[PDB]
Formats: sequence, C-alpha cells, structure tokens
Amino acid sequence: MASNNTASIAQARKLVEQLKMEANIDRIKVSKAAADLMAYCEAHAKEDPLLTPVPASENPFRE
Amino acid sequence: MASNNTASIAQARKLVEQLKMEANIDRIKVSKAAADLMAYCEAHAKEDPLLTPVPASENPFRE
Amino acid sequence: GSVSKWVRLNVGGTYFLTTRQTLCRDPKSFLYRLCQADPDLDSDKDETGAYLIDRDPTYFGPVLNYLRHGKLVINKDLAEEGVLEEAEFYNITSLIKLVKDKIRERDSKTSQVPVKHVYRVLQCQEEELTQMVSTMSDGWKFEQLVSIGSSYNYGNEDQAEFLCVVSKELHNTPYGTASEPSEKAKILQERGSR
Amino acid sequence: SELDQLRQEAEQLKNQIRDARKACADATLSQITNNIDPVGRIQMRTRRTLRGHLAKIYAMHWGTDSRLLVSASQDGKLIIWDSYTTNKVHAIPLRSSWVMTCAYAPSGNYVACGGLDNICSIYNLKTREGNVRVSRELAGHTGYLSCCRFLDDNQIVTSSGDTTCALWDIETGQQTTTFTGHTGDVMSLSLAPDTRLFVSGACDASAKLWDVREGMCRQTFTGHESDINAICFFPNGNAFATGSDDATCRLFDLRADQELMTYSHDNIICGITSVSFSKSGRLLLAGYDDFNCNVWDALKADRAGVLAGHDNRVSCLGVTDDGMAVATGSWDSFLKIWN
Amino acid sequence: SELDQLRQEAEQLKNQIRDARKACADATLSQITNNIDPVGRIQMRTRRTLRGHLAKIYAMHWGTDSRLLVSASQDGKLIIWDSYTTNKVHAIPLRSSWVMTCAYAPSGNYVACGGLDNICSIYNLKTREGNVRVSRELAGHTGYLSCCRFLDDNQIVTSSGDTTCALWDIETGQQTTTFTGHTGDVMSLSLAPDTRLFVSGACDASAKLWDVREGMCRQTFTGHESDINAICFFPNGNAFATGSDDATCRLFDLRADQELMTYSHDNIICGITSVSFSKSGRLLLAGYDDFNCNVWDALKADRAGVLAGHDNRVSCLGVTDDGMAVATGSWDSFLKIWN
Amino acid sequence: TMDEKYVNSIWDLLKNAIQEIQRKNNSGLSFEELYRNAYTMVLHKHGEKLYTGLREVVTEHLINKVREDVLNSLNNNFLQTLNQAWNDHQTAMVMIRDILMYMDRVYVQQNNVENVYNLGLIIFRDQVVRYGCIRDHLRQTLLDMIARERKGEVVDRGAIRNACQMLMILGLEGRSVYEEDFEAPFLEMSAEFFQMESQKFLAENSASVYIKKVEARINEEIERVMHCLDKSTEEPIVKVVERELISKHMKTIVEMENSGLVH
Repeated sequence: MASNNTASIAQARKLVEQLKMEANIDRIKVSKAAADLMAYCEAHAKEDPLLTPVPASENPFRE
Repeated sequence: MASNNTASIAQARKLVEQLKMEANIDRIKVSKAAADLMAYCEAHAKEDPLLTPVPASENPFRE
Repeated sequence: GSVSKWVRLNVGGTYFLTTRQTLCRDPKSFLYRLCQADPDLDSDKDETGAYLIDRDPTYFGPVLNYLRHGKLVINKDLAEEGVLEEAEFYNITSLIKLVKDKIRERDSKTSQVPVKHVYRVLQCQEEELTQMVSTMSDGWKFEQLVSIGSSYNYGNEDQAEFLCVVSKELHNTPYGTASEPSEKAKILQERGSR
Repeated sequence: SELDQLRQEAEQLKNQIRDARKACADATLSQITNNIDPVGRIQMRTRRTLRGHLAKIYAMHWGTDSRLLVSASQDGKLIIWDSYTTNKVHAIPLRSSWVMTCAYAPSGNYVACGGLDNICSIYNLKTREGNVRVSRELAGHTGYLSCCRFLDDNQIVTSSGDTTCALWDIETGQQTTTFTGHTGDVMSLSLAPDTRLFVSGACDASAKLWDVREGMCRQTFTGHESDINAICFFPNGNAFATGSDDATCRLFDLRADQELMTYSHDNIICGITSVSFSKSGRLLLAGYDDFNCNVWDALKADRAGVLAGHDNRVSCLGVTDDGMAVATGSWDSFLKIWN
Repeated sequence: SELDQLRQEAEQLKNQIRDARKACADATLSQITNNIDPVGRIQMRTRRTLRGHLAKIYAMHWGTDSRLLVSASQDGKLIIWDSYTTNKVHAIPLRSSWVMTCAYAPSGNYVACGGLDNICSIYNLKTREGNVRVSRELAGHTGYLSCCRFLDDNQIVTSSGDTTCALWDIETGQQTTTFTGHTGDVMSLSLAPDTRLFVSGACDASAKLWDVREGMCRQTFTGHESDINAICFFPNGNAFATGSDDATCRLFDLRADQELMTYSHDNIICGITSVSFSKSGRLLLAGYDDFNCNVWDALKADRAGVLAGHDNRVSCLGVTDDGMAVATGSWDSFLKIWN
Repeated sequence: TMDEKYVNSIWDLLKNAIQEIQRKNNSGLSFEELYRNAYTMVLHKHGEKLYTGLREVVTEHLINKVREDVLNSLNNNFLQTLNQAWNDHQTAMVMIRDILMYMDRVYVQQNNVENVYNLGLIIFRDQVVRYGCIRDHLRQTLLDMIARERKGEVVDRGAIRNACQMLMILGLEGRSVYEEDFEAPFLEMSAEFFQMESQKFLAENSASVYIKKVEARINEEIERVMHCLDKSTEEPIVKVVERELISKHMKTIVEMENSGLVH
C-alpha cells in the first residue's frame, strides 16, 4: 500500500523477522569451530589426493 | 500560386530567410577563429596518440 | 439512404442495409459524407433507392465487419491488396494501418517462419560421430556434417574433427519471439561477447 | 510513516547481531596455527584436456560418479564429458543460447540448464530412446537463471534474477518454495551435503542461508560488498567459502555466523569466479578472472600453489567427489583435469 | 513576373553575406605560422589487418568505445570487428545488397545501414537470445540512403536521395522531423560533437548546416565546385572539414561563415572520398579515390603524412574515438588499422 | 501496365469539376466521381502535376472572379459581400480537401510539402485578405460602423463578427492578419476616443455619476465584445477603457469643485 510507502513496512517487517531468527540461533565460538576444522582436515588429509600423491596405477587419469 | 512559376516564391522566401539568419550570425576574424582552434588543438597535441607516440604496452593495437 | 435511420448501399450490385452509426465510425470516411442529405453526394438511383458504391462487396465484407465489431478478420483466400484498396477508397487511416499490420502478419507467417529457426554447431571427433548423431536430441534436425582438415595424423582421428551443424524449427504461431531487458544480463552479455 | 520504528528496530537488531558476532570472535586458531600441517608446494599437472568446446565454457559440473561432468558453453551446448576417456557422452543443443548453469542430477538420469531465457530446462538423459529428450520446462521466473541444483529428481532449486530463487517441482512445473529475501539478483547458489540448507549469494553481496522447507531465511551472512560469484560448502556442511567481484575470498561459518577467514593477496587484482574445497576441505580452489587459478591452504589462509594453464580466464571449477582431480573449465573453450 | 525582385533581394542578400565574410577575412594565423608544432613527417604502420570481407568495404564507422568497428561490404554484410583480436563480434547478412552507410550507435545496442533500396534498416544487436534481429525498417525515402547517423538510440538522421535529410524517431517509424532545402543530391552527412547541428554535403557542392530541432538550415557553406563526398566536424562542434570530388578539401568555420583554410596539392587529383579529424584536430586525415590516402597538417595546409597500404580506393576512413589508431576501409576487401 | 488513356481525359474532367464546385455548384456533380477521379490520378503517381494544377486553379479562381465579386459592391455593405465570398470559399475548400485526402496521406509525407487545406487558405489570405484594395475597404467599413456604434447607433454587428472570424481563422496559427488589418487600428482609435470621452465626461459630470458612467461603459464594451467584437478580443479593448478613463486621471477624480472623493 502506498500509504505506508508502497508496503515498505512489509519488507521492513520481513527484515526484522530475519534478524529475529538471526538472533535466535546461538553463536559457537570461533576457536572451537576452527578446532573442528583442523580436526576434519587432519582426519581427511591422508584421503585427499590433491595433497597426497597417488600412483599412476591408482588414478583413473593415468591407467 | 502556380501561375507564379510553380510557387517559386516559397523557395525565394526560404533563400531570403537563410540569407537573413546568415547575416544575423556574427562574423569572427579568421585570425581569431584560427587562434581558438590552435588553442584547442595544441591543448591536446601533447596527448594525441598519433602526434605523440605511445609505448607498445599501452596501445591495444601493439599488445 | 439519408431519409431514414437505415441506409441501403448497392455495393457491387449487392444491397447492404445498415445503420448509419456503425458506418459513421470515422468522421473522415466517405460513408460519413454519404450519411448527410447534402446535394453534393447523390449516388442512389430513385428506381432502387440505394447508394451505389463503385466497389465490390467481396472486399466490402471485411471492412463492414471491422465497422460492426471493431477488429476485423481478413482471410488469406481474399487478397490483402483488395481490402487495402477498399480501405483507401473508404478513406480510413485506422483501417489502412490495420491492413499494413495484416500484410506484415501474412508475410511473417508465410515468407519466413512463425518463430524462426535456431541453429547450433556441435563439435565431435570422427570416433564419437555415430552415437552422438544417433543420440542427437529429438526436437532437433540435422543440417550438415563438415570435416576438419588438420596436420594431426593426416587430418583424421583428431580431437576436433567434425562439426555437426544442427537446427530446430519452431512453428508455434502465438508463441512468437519474446524480448525483455535485464541490466545484469546486459553486463554479462557484454562480458561474454568480448 | 510507521516504517521508521521498524527500521529503527532493524538497525538495533543488526547491532545486536554484530555484537553477538564479535563476542563470538575469539580469534581463528587455524590462521594462528599456520605452521602446523604445511602442504608444501603442490603444483598439479593437467592429466586430461577435454578440448572439444568452441564457445566459452560458462558452467561446468561434476556428476555424482566423479566421472561424468556436464559442461555448458556460451553458445548453448551441453557436453557431458567422460573424464576417463575424454569422450562426449552427450552433446545436447539448447533451444536458447547464453546458458550459464549446468545442473547434474544426483542420479545421472536428469540434467538441467538455464540461461537468459527465464525458463529452466530439465532434460531426461536416461531414456530407452537413447537420445536426450526434453523432460520439463520450468517457467514463471521473469529474471535470468543463474544457477540451479537438483535436490531430487523431482525437486530443483532455481536461483535466478528477479531476486528469487524459488524451489520448483519438476513434474508440475510449479514453484515449491519462494525465497524473496534478497534485493539483488540471486546469482550464485550451493547446497550443503545435508541438502536441508542451501546458502545462496547475490548482487546484494549477502550470502543468505535458507530453509528448504519453510520459505524462511535461516541466516544472513554479510562479509562482502561486491557481488558473491560462487559458493561452495565445506565438506562438513558447517561452513562455506565465498568469492565475489573483489579479489578477496572469505570463509563463512554457520556456527559462528561470521566471516571466519579471508583469502587475498597483493599478487591478485582479478575477482574470484569459482570456489571449491578439496576432499578434506583444507585446500581452497579459487578460479580467477586471470587466466590461471590458485589453491590456498584454507586453514592457513595462504596460497598453497598456482594452477597454471589456459590462455583466458578460468570460468568454473569443480573437484571430483572422491577428490582425485579437479576440472578447470575456462573461457578458452578448454576444460582441463588437474592432478 | 514578380520573381525578378525576389531574386534581386536574394542576390543582394548573398552579396551582403559575401561582403560580411570578406570583412572578417584576414590573415590566417595557422597559415602564416610555421614554428609552432610543425608536425613533420609522421609514419604509421599497419597494426591490424581485418581481412575477412569478400567484397569492397563501402562504408566504415568506428564505435564510441573505440574497440568495435562496423564495416559494411559492397556485397552486403556488416562485420562488427573487434579491432584488437581481429574477431567478428557479428557478421550480419544484409536484407539487400549495395549498402553504403553503416551507422554505429553510441551504445552499440543498435546498428544502422542503408543502401540502393531506399530503406534504412536498424538492427538491434543486443537481445535476450543474442540473435541479431532487425529492430526497425525505416521506409519513406524515395531516394537512396546516402548516409545515416545516430542522433540518439531512438533518433536517427538519414541523409538520402531526393535532397531529403529526414529525421526519424526509430521505434515510432514516423518521419518526426522533415528536412528539405538542398538542390543537389544529398550524398554525405556529418554530426558535430555537440550533435545539435548536422552538416549535409550534396552534389550541388554545398554544405548546408542544419539546426536539428526546428528543421531549418542554420548556415550554408559553399567553397567547392563539385559534389561533396564527405564531411567531418572539428572536435569542437564549431567547424568542419569537407572533401569533395575535386582534389580540394576545405575547412569551413561556423563563427566566420567562411573557409578557414584549403587543402590541395598538385600531386592529388582524385576526389577526397573521406575526411577525418584527430582527437586534437591538428591532423586532418583524408581518404582519397587514389588507392592510397593522406593526412594534412590541419593548421599548416601541408601533407603531414601518407597512408599507402592498399590496392583500391580507401572508400571510408575513420580514426579511433580516442584517436589512438586509424582504420582504412578500402575497396580491396580489407581494412587496415594503423598506429 | 497502361492506364494513361483515361488519365488524359480525367485531367480535364477533374479540373472542370474543381472549377464547378469552386463556383458553388454541387447539385449536379457526383462526389463519388470526384473521389474515384482524384484517387486514380494519384495512385498512378501523378502527385506533383495534380498539386501544381490545384494550386494554379485555386489561385486563378480566387483572382479572376471572387476578388471582383467582393470589390464590385457599393449599394451593399462590403462586410456581407466578403462574408458570402469567404463562406463560399470554405464550402468549396472543405469539399476539395475531402476529395484530396489520398494525396494528403502519401505524396505530402514523401515530399514534405503543404496539405490542401492550409495551402488553399494561404492562397485565400494572400489574394483576398492581404490584397490591398480589399484590406483598406474592409477596414474603412469596419471602423466606420464600429465608430457609429461607439457613439451610439444600431448596426449589423453580425457582419463584423463574420469579418473578424474570417480574419483570425484565415491566419490559422497566428493572429497576424487580424492584428495588422483592423484590430490594432481599432485599439488605437478606441484609445483616442476614450481619451477625449474621459476628458469631456470628467468636466461635465460629478465623480459619482462619472464612476457609474465608466462602469456602464465597461458593460457596453462587454456587450460589444460579445455582440460586435471577437470574444478573444475581450481583454485588450476593455483595459483600453481602463487605462484611458481611470488609471491616468486619478487626481482629476479625487479633486473637484464641490465634488470628488474628498467631497
């Protein structure tokens, strides 16, 4: 509606709502998330071929 | 009026006008206009890529 | 004629009895001058009481339809030129403009193709040729196969060896071709163009 | 009018969100521990060269087998490369050119494409006729499609212009779940491996994580001001990289709701055009508007190595689902495999 | 016959114009001076060879971005060359052969052409599908289109035969502004950088300067004795060079209403088919019916240089909008780019 | 394609019909005949010949008889004769334009030339209104009985209405012919007459009755501009009174012997 400037109140309501569930979700501290990340990376480094050499009889690109 | 040589007085009217606004337009000295044109050109004769050369890594026709 | 609400026109030998209001839809129309009781236009004969129009009723048909119910229809078994000349004699600018539109419609539908033909160039080497031609998408017509000369093994069994130029003809009349602007699309088109 | 109180509330809620973020900001240990697990100097070799395009390869996308990859070129042809033999399994001609999204189904039985048509095309790949036939056309969008991803062989999310990225039902050609939270044209999109969350970037530079079942924006991430080009989740579905028009790539964390890390140098002026993660996710794959692209030690925030080759800008990246090798589809009509 | 006194008044007005011009006629500072910027012997090398036409290049117009040049060939096709890569951005076929005007819009979103068909075709280059489609066919010219220029991207000027310089609003397709007053066949036309005055050079050796809003001829210039092949405004929108079938080029000034300076040499007899100013305006580049073309020092009335890299006439000449290089559309089915 | 045989005779037939309608003969002519005539002579691309013929035929038709018919009136008022001639010209001109609309839709756009209506009205202006003997005689009659009405007489006001109407309609876009013919001389004569009238009225009547007389003069000016002058000419003439009787003799109004504003 143009009375409220083309229903910009609707999109403002939507923005406030999106901020509402943004506030609702907690924050997990940066160092602990990073620790999860090096945990996963160290777990899966020896199964990542880009940093672990793989034999020509082991990749589908040389056999 | 086509008994007046195919209404040529309209062409005469248009030519008379053209001449009238030609007279109405100022007459600038050849030296003055030439000086103005020199001012404009020489203001840009240090930046003309055809007058002033351009390194062959700056012209998209030599890189 | 002009003596009553109705008017009878002997167009091409056939009598059309019509209300003047549908006929007087254009103040610049020849029929408007017919409507008045002025001594200028007198083309009725008092032994029949019908204004003679020196035009055929065959192309008077579509014009009468337009005057009756707005937008008219012009069959392709009747000449666009016939209704064109009919409108020019009746002195109606909206109708000559509509005749131009109808001629353009006829020419686009017939000469070219409702929704043009879209062409693509698949690249396949000679080894892959059979399957991709055979498995070429339904809804597309093969148009040409062209070899690629090369210095690679005399010019055969090269990675780029053949162009399968294919096409697809569209023939949905109301589908037409759509066009609309999008600024981000414009930027992307410019960037991908060069 | 009354919008003033709403905008004030939104402003203070934004302040609250940022304050919660900075409270959560406890320094990333990975960048601090940039001396642990060095990846050395890793320079791959192009073990395959899937030449056979003649237009600019806009979007390239691996399949689930990590052997069939559908690549769309600018002229509007889809080549389903078999990286194992460099054989075009299919070369579909597209009714409308300027395609920029090639969507491979999780089962390899459908493919999807979209471009400046405002209509998605779902093409049935597996059919007894052998040839690829049109399955469905998805119409209703008025903005150009940008990227689409199959959730199922029945549901597909279609990020597009018009600021909408509505999830769409394949069979009925009907939208399933509109998402109208953005103000820019939704130009990127990515799915977490859980497939319950898709985060999508846009011209508003806002990486918005969406609820795939409600129509609600689960979270909003804003660490960029330039347009988010490509989005790739971390292999855990807990974080995602983000590239944009700027020469800066940034890692965002769902748990931390903040830009976890940045990826840029003074060696680079070209913007990020494609983001990806390795099998572990430790290596960040960044395609650039430079002819070459790069790999960065993501948990060290420093460049691991340079992926050379091509004579024109890399246009799309994709790593094999097993991480064996990475495809670099560039604008030189060349798609190369690096290992 | 009252035409006698009307003719007497017109003759006296013309005489008065002549005396007024002779009154402001004095020493030309450029002519007398020889110590200020003597441009010397400037030499140019063919930097690009845009081979790929199979017919004579009839007309050729640079683009406002100085990267895309639209060249029309005699057989009938417009090649919008990308000058750097010598690549054909488009090579559109012509509805009718014998095309002699190729007008490039500032945006590059439209292109205009016209020929011995008496219809001005306007092609919208940029569209969703990317298929170069004709936008508007301007009909209403009983004479062949001699030259055309974009006063806007919906407003065009079409100097045609029948002495008409009709101005058209493109999408309406109506002759919104009508132009008439020439006696010779209007065969060339040029726009000032102001774009508010357009000069029309006809076969009556006259360059009529037309006030583009009111549809009235602002000024008239007449120094040539033969049909004027081409005109080119100074970069100031206050003067224009003019080449005709005679070997004399003439710099007419609007302020002085008289030839500022002539350009002739007893080694040139061929008609000056094209005239062009550098960005500075210090060099006047002229394409000749001689297979080679030349360039005067525009304010020293001497041949600054000679461009001889052809075999047929340089049917059209154009320097880059940034003045960086010059393209020589010639009848040898080639265009040379000299820097 | 050969069509010239009947075109040769249709030249003469259409020219005769044009002259016949121009002399107010419409009971015998066939409107459809003139339509088909002009149409076939036009679609054969004979536009310039028909245009020149129409120009000449209208010009000499106006010069030869209409001007003389207007001039030869001495036992009848000039205004009625000119009004009848202009009405006949309009009656012929509407019919002619109705005929030549096909030339008005194709040839004119290609050649960027004038249409039938404006061209013919310009010919009428140049050969009837602008022609000096009609101009001065018309101005003489108009000023004569407008001045008799000003001093007070019963006149034929409708004659001046038709005269002024053709004056500012035959000018089309501008009031040029009307403003230069009679309107400005009338304004000047009104200014002088009102100067002398204010001078005589001030020294003859008291200020109150003078105010009543000047407002009644404004009412009579309104009466005349509805009845004897052009409606768009309402604003000049009225203020012509206002400038002359009141706005320049303020001190004469305020001060008088045994009367005035002080009294």
